[PDB]
Amino acid sequence: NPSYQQSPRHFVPTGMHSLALGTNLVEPLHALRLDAAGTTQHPVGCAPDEDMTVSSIASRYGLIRRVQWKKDHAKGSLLLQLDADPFVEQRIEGTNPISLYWFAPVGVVSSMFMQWRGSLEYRFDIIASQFHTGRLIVGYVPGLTASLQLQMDYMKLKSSSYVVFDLQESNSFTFEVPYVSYRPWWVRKYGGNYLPSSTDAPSTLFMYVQVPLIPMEAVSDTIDINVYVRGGSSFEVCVPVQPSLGLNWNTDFILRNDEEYRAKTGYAPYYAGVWHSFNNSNSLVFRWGSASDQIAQWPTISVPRGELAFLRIKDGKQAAVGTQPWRTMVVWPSGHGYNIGIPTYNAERARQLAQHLYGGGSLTDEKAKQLFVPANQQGPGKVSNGNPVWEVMRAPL
Amino acid sequence: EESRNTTVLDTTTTLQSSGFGRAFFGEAFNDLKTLMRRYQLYGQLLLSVTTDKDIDHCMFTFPCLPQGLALDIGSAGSPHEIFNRCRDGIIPLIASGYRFYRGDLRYKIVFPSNVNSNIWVQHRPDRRLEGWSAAKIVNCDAVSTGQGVYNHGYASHIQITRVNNVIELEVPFYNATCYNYLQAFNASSAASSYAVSLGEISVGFQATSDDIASIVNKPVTIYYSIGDGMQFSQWVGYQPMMILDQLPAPVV
Amino acid sequence: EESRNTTVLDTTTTLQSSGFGRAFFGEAFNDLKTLMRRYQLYGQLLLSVTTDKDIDHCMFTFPCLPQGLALDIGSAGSPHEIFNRCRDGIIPLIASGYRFYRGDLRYKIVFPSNVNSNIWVQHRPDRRLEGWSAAKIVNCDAVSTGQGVYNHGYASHIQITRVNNVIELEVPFYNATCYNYLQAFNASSAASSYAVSLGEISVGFQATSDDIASIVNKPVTIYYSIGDGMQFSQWVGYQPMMILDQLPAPVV
Amino acid sequence: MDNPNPGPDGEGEVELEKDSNVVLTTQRDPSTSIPAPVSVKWSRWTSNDVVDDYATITSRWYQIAEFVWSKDDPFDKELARLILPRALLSSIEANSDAICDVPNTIPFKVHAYWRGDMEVRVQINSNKFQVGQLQATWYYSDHENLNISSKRSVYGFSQMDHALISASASNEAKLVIPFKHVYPFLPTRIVPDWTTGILDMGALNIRVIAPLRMSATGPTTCNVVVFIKLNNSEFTGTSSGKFYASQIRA
Repeated sequence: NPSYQQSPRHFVPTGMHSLALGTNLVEPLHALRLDAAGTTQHPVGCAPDEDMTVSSIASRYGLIRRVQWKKDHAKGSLLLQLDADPFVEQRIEGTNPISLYWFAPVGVVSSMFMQWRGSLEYRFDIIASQFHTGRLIVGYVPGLTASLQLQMDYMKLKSSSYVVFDLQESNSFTFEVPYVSYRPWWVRKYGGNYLPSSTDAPSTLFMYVQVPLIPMEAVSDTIDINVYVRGGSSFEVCVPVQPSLGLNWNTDFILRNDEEYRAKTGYAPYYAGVWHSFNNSNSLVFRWGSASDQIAQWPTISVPRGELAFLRIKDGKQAAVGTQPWRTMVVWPSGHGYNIGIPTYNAERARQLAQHLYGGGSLTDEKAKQLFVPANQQGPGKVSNGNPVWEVMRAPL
Repeated sequence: EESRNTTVLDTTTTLQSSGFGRAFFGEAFNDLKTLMRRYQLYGQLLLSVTTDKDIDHCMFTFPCLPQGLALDIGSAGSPHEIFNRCRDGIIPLIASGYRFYRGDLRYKIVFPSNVNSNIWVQHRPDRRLEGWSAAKIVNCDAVSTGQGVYNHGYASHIQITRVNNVIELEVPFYNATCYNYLQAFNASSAASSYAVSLGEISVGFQATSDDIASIVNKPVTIYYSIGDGMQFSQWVGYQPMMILDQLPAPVV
Repeated sequence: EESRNTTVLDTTTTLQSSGFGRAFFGEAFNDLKTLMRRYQLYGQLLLSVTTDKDIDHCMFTFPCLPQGLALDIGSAGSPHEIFNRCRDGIIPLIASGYRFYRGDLRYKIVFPSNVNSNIWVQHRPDRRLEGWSAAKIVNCDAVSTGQGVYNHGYASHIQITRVNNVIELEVPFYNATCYNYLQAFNASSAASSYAVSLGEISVGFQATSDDIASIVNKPVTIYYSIGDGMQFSQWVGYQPMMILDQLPAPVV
Repeated sequence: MDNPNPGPDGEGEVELEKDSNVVLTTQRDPSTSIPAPVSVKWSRWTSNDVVDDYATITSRWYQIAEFVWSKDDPFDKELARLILPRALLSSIEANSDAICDVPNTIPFKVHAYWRGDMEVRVQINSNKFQVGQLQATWYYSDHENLNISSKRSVYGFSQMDHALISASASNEAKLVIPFKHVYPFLPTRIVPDWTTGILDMGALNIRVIAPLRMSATGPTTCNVVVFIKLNNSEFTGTSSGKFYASQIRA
């Protein structure tokens, strides 16, 4: 035991390893693995065929639009004008309140990233018999603000970059959309649910019919045209942020309308029960926990002067169980700085107590204390299912 | 074919490659795997004691899979605002794009601060996930099977909340499979049920019921990331998305 | 021209160079960049819960820029004495001298001691600063957009207040720009708004509302420094100064 | 080039594809689409018991589905969500005769477990003046994925690699389908750990990308037929055929 008298290192604690970092950085762990040198392995038939990469995903077409193309489209006719950003779109005509959308793989892999740049590629499969013949422009106009999105026609389109194509025998091509913008990268068209900071697209694609289709009588008047999107050779994305897209695995959504009334967050589930600071434990009040001084707090009801209010739950199944389900309540300040909720037998007693408390009365008053539910009614004391909504009954005083 | 390109109509003069931000920000974002390892919120809960728990009872148990837990908006009265609003995430969004996976996960559970009590964490490779329903965090009730209690053989670890209240993990790949399912799972084969979750982690406090009252309705957020060894396999196209900025406003 | 010198009328015999204190104090002060990295007070606040916050809600959000936040003396009744008295600082004073910048920032937020609760910190490169007004720390209210909540993709970090209550940061340069604006900003172009802030950091406690009462009106001071990689560009002369010792006395 | 000279023979060359004792022809180049790299044999890891591919009979081409594709079918309209190892058996049994009758499928009657690459050709005979386009897409273990009912649409299969069958060209769609499943072997009957979802690798499905279009007096129907080779297979675990149960009706 030589003594080690020299001064100790002086380090600063932190509670946690970095969450953001994810590359050139060893990240220590409490492995639940047995061997400490063990690591997952891939037997030769279990080998990972797919090299996950933004480019390996971006370089896959997904059908994104399906133009119809009738014979009687005159030479000027528009077929589509989808924006020249990866977030090209095809809404599903669903019954859902919040409609789902198809995306190109580039349109999903690029939603995860704040910024993108480089060429896109729209393959066009002009589905036709070789006996169909026609010609169509597939132009690209840099710098079109949405007000200029209209006023377009194929002839203004010809002024800027475009590509004529001749449907005859070969019936497919692949226009490669240019990246023209003043910004070296380009910001996401959408965003995490936050409308400002949603820049619109750099430029717009167009596809007018330069020479109208001229079918034989024995073949169809109409030709389908599929528009596929693919990340180009130079397509690339940088900053990772919140995806602007969510999976359809669960399309439930919950509006936070303030009109319905409910206990403050973290104070539910609650059950009727005794509490020593209120009526000396003689009378019921909601509680979010068995321990002392754990009464549920409640939002202050907005009562205009000269009126009164008392609660009634929308669903009697979710009310906390006493001797009877507690569908009725009167919310009043406890004098401890928070609004306790006082369960009552019925809408009538609740209305009466409400008449008292807004009537210049107080909790200590005998006329009120008669209206409070006695402790013996506590019963099993089952908790309310979650944090159930309370409709606010209102009456003139 | 899908990736065929019949006749390119090039207009572009060649654009400078940026190396995915390597030439600007100093860091490539090319490999999507290295982004997969940024940590993500995985689940979230308010602890809810029901039965008078002993030292051994697990407080909650959740299956541990890359796909992400079935999304839990929460009850209409008390939404978990992030999943309600910031739908799903990144890692599940990319897990959407492939059909099989074979790899580790990491977790880094963040326990509530006010509590002092010790916390154990089992991993349970044995357990089968039983359909996409009940692929969610579960608040275990009264003990009736071995599911509700600490178990001897299963790999485990015990954070001391007093020293640092965020146990960090490395759930390993233990399955008798080539590689597990990765989309949502409805369980066709009875033996398909072993083919999804890496295991079935269980967190549990060692508090006696007298002290367990401090713990009630204290948040316990959870994180996860795919753990380096992860390797998704077969490509599968994205199911329809739902744009987030288009979600309804709260309305005043 | 500005730096021209037509006809020097030297009287001086040459004075010994000191190397900017290198010959005395042992350290050069020549490079102003290395002084820029001494940390400075950046903002300051008393936490103010309004809505019944959930685990996910951000407690406050501020844009993160070298220019310094728009100076906040505070209300006439309750001044923040340092900005009231010690006007601005060093780093903003030198940020006054240049017109563009391109670099990192560091922060080292100092949370209140009495609170135990875990604390997360988002960085949000997406957000545009919207004019010099509302270039200040903001106490977010009820959730209505995604602005008010934790988000999945955005880079983040989570200090455990119990272990050490000062998260330290490295806000990086993510903009699709050559280099950002550096003076005060009134937003001419709509796309000029992406050309100022590095991002839009958001700090948020994970406390349930029952515990959030401990947190109210507890100070949260913030620091910043330019982070080594910073490089201001075009020279621009100083706007008029206001001498500090000449500021009025409190008057007994 | 550009010098047609049709004779009694007709004009073009006819490429073949012999296997065991079944040759079948396509005038057109197949639009091959291969979802995965070829499988490793994997009998090594899970079978002491005698293993043997039956190359001389399992690898023969044999029909599993055929269907009319009239102009009445709307844009996105499934024609056939074939399962594959099952449809090879389910179609035979649907045709009112036992699996034992058909040479391709006798080893399934016996061996408890199957593995191995599949081949699927989706031949068509649209007239040259018709306009339309099938896609043929293989989707691994579709049934396991409950949200597939939403994905199962042409926008959603066009993202993964898939064959295209233009009705103008009457193109034939080859489709190699190498084995990939969570478990290395597929059982051919009820087995101790699973019963339901027997011998179900996944599903071929042939959504329409463009409905047939034609002159009002033109040829309405367009028949399609789907052969399936079962090549680099291997069977293991010999077992009595009385245990075998008829495949689920689908």
